[PDB]
Amino acid sequence: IVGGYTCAANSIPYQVSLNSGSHFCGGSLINSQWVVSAAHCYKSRIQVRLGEHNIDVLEGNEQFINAAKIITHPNFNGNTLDNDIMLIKLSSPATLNSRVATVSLPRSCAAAGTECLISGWGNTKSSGSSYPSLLQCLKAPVLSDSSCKSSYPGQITGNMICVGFLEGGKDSCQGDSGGPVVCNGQLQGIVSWGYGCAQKNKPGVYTKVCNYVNWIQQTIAAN
Ligand SMILES: *[B]1(O[C]C2=[C][C]=C(C([N])=[N+])[C]=[C]2)O[C][C]O1
Ligand SMILES: [Ca+2]
Repeated sequence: IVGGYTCAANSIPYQVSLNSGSHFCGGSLINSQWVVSAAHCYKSRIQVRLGEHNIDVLEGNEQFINAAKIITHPNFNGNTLDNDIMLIKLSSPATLNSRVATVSLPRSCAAAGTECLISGWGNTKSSGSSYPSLLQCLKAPVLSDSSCKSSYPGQITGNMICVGFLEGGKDSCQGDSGGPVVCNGQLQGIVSWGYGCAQKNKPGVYTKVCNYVNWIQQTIAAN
């Protein structure tokens, strides 16, 4: 997260880290057994780390639960990042408390201008790299599908939303991929792609979660 602030510890209780020896993507807890993330974050072994703030220090809220099942969207395109969504079933249910909670799935798509909260342990610099220990947060509005298309001509499917600041300086970045964008208490985005990070006219592009409610609830019911 570039141009953010450090979240209050555990104020984002649905944020997970996906760990493959180290943090490589984010994800969101949507059921005691299920995390949603981006299909481009797929690996055959993932340990899910819940209740993190400092991913470099054990603070005693952490639950480390390996993935039992990892299901990419059947139509995920590795090239255009269309349908950039996957589900991860945990090998045991996460205990839900104040520090580990679910986030609702959307009941409608969000309007342009809706304030959202974006989080992760991705890079914090627009120039070079600094990967933080502490979970970063960013308040950011949903952008118009028109404004998102003008930023990226012919690259935005209907399964994509822009969220951010056309001016630059405030965006997610590499290592936030797969993590949440939550607006009015609903998971509306998954950190997907962008041309660099926090550049002028290149806002973050996010998978549009309100297109996928049927697919998610089906995969859960079947597995
Ligand atoms: B991600 O990184 C991809 C990424 C995430 C966010 C932006 C952005 N908002 N400008 C750009 C690229 O995927 C694999 C590792 O983290
Ligand atoms: Ca920790």
